[PDB]
Amino acid sequence: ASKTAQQLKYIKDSIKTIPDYPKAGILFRDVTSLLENPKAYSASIELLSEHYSESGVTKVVGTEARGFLFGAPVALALGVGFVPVRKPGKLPRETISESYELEYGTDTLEIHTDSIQPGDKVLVVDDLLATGGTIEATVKLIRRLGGEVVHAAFIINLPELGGEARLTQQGIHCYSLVSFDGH
Amino acid sequence: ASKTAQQLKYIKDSIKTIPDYPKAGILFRDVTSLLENPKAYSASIELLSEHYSESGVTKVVGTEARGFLFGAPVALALGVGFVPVRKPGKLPRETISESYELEYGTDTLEIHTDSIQPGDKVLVVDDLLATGGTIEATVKLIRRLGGEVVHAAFIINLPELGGEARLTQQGIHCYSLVSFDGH
Ligand SMILES: Nc1ncnc2[nH]cnc12
Ligand SMILES: Nc1ncnc2[nH]cnc12
Ligand SMILES: [Cl-]
Ligand SMILES: [Cl-]
Ligand code: NA
Ligand code: NA
Repeated sequence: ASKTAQQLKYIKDSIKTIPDYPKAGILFRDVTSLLENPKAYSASIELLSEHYSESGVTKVVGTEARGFLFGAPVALALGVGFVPVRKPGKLPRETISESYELEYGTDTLEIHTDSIQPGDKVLVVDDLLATGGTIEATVKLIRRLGGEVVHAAFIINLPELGGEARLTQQGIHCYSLVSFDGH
Repeated sequence: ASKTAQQLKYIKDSIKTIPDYPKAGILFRDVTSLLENPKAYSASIELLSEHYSESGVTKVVGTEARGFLFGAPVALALGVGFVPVRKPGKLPRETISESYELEYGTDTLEIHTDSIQPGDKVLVVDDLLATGGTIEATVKLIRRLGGEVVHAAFIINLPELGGEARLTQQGIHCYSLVSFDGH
């Protein structure tokens, strides 16, 4: 139908699936094929930017590193500043930190304290919503700095992994371009 | 005067300097302040993409992570695929690897074998040119797969660290928007 419905279809199709990776039974959805498809990649940025055009967002936050690939072009499209959330020890200015759980341990994300401030309306962008661990931690970073965050946006959602449910149940309206079944 | 010369000034002024980081005597050029200035960030992409508009580039490569922030918007501008180079174990499809020296040991970078083919013309994009080590590695990955690479682009050049000369001997023409003295 619309330019949006054709684009959403082309996007989903451009994302290749890798069977039995990283373990038997998992159908991996590989966003790197979308990155090397210029029509799919430009489309994705376009749709994300358009969806938030009237939202009054003042900053975009993306986590290292695939969050950078989608968050930063949306920031550039919206004409707002981009704020990276990073693995620990990479950011040079004063930071705060939050932990999150991995399958096999815990790790931390940091943000520059000078980069968010009261007033800010912040969109979080990432590639893929799975368990939502890193977004939960990002949300905390932002709120400690007085930022408002009620939107997170993704290229791919895996609803069966529960990220959406748990972010929703925490004030965050998730928007995702495409969604897949499975873990 | 030209749109170009005024933007360069602006971009150079948007980049914060942090004294004695990461240790005494170093003046750190923090590109994160440029990411959060939408005029500067947008101008930086515009200048990089305009410079290669007639280069016939078919692929843009950027190394994780700060790399992504400049290569991927350049890829999007040029309408060509973005190919990431990553630390080991992140990329899901078949890869090759190149090891390079750090101050306190060695690390490696990987690329998807499927993402570069003989006859591709590859532009490498990074934030800051210091010693040139990761770029030389990145170049070797691209050339092992048949790719042509004769251009590398940067926001910041630190000429005192020898990166540009090193790359010039590897047959790479370096373009950098701004330059800073110091190590
Ligand atoms: N199926 C899947 N594809 C890509 N990333 C994932 N992370 C968790 N499950 C995944
Ligand atoms: N002065 C400096 N600023 C930023 N990155 C660097 N890498 C090496 N020297 C640097
Ligand atoms: Cl990542
Ligand atoms: Cl980095
Ligand atoms: Na602040
Ligand atoms: Na190949």
